[PDB]
Amino acid sequence: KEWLPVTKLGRLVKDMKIKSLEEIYLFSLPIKESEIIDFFLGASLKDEVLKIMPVQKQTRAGQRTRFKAFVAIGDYNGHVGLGVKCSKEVATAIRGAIILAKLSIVPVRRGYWGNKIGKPHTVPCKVTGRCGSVLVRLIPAPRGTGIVSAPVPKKLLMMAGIDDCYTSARGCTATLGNFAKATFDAISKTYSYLTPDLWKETVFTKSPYQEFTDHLVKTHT
Amino acid sequence: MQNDAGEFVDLYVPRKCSASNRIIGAKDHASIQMNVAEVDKVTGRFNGQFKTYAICGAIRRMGESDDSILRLAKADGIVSKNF
Amino acid sequence: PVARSWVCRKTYVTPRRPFEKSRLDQELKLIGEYGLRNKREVWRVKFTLAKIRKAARELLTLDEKDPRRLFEGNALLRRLVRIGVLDEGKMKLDYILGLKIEDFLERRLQTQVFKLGLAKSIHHARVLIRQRHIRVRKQVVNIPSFIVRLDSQKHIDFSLRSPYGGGRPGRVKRKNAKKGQGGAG
Amino acid sequence: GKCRGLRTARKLRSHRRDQKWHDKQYKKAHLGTALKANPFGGASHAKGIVLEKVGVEAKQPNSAIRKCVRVQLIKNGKKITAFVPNDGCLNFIEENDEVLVAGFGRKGHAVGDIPGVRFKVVKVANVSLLALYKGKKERPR
RNA sequence: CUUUAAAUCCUUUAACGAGGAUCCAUUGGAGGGCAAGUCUGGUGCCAGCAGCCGCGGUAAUUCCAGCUCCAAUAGCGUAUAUUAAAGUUGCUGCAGUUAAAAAGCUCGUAGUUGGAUCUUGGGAGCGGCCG
Repeated sequence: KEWLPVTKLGRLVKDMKIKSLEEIYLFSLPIKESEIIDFFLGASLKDEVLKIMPVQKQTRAGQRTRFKAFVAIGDYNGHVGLGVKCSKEVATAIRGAIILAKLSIVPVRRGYWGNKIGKPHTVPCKVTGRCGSVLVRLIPAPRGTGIVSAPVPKKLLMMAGIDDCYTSARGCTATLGNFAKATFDAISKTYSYLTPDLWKETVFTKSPYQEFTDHLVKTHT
Repeated sequence: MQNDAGEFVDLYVPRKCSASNRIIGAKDHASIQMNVAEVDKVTGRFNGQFKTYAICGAIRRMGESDDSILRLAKADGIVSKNF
Repeated sequence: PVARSWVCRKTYVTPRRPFEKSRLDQELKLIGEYGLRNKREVWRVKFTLAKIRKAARELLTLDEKDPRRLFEGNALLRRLVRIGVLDEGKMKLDYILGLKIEDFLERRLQTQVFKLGLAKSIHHARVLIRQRHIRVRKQVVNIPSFIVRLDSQKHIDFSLRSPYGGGRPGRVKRKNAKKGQGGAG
Repeated sequence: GKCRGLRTARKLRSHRRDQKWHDKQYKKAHLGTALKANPFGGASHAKGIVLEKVGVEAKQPNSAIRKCVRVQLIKNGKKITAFVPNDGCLNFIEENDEVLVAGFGRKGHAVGDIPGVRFKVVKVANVSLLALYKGKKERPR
């Protein structure tokens, strides 16, 4: 019944020699086991399906129809992710989309609007993100403004944790897949944006492999 | 980031390329953290300490990672000045 | 040419999205918790809160130590304190942006009357208020939307001309007593 | 915007006014011929007199013959058509009666499967059609 | 009573005045857009509904009626003129290879836009390089 990891990162996270996934993000280690997020992020992770688009292909055996599911999962504290999976059965498609959304989550950072008092409440800068022909930009807002946007991006942002923000979209917002991918790309670049606050030189902490090789050389052969 | 007191609200500080001075994102698998070991001058031996480098994925993708590593090793004092 | 007023002003704005689930859920929850007749009152509260917020933002978007900014901010903060939302330790302009609609509704006459411990239910408090049963500082109050102040808080009770605060009974007790007396003779 | 000179405002304004004038909705709303061709003439409602009752066919594969009224206006004498909205309300309208005609709601455009009809009947013999349907009122006789 | 040129209206106070408190609250909807029935009975491309897609061919969640249900509630629906949505008039701020669109090409008067370079430092001082 106990989870059996595949890669050695799974061994490290299961053996409790690691403390958090923040340094996992810091070292940009790819994640392949979807249960690592479950181990780290517990019952605070909530998922909600967006829409079901039945894609239909035609062959000599007549029309062939299968379903592709869009779901967004992430705790309400800074981690958000999106998943897309297509399967013959709708239920298995939902499960696959949930697994893929759990596998890929990007932490987001929040900032202040002028008066740097309290906890962060809004996007630090005017981030942007474009995929296909959908362009979504996020603008910081003062406290209590809320999330002014379409229902789906509002749901995604409030799932992420950014309570105050201004939005502006352009293109075919009807296509939910492209619009959701664009608003995820816009929110996934909030960390990857050099701010004069982070001009300090970075000290290179030793990689987890270089420090726990003495254990990984004897756990798995 | 700061506040009334001075504590930090950013939940993690990201890395930063030692060559292009560009930070490394979470979902950037092309980034490389390279470790280079130095050699004692007395005889030539491994001591135990090392020097750590970091190169963003863009530099390697464009193809200038080796030159950046060479420059870093020359500046630190590994590669001979005359070369 | 007539000596008239010609001054009128609305007090609410209808939400742009007509049929939303979360908006209706929050409005219904607020009405149920605080006993409101319709969505117009929560809309008017939202409108006045938005006006206060935009005024605070307009004052804040200027430089520090500007005499107009200081004067208007001090006046508005004193008004908010004497209304009864903010506290004595929170007298900064940026704290205006962190107010809640529940903070404005909790200062309503109806909910305050229900809370102070003289009415069974909040609907009972509202129906007592509407039928002219209790007074506010030697003045009979009638409307539950009476925004209670801070100093005018400890001097509200039943009225002298009320059957509950001590006075001549109402319309049913006297009729029942008359019926009993007539039955007795 | 292409011309970005600090002293280029007249050229920009002239180009903008030309491109606004050559449009469609602005041209419709700022030319007298569109209002001249309008049967009402910019009015929301207009009374008329019934000439004869006519039926019309459908357009899409929606076969159902629908009945209208050939109404002649009063202000200008224009002869137009008018759909009777509700079910079996054609019997309520007799010949040569005072009828109030209003547009359907798509700004002088054919709607649905009814070709060439842009209007509808709202009042007949100074009595509302809704009241005549629900039976709240009764047509004078 | 009071107000008022005299009155009505508002407030005050007597005497009455509610249990199914019959002292009885309507307007458009229940396929999607857009909150709310694979309910029941009726006609069967007819009658009709429908701003758009479309619903009706003998099991209609969309037509005609009953119960139930959702929205604003002394208010609600419809037509018109107009504004934001329109980054579909784009000054901020739109497009021109293939979806609408670069004159066949060049010269050229108005209009518009125009390369670099002419000014600098010290003296004393309020003070912990600079306020």
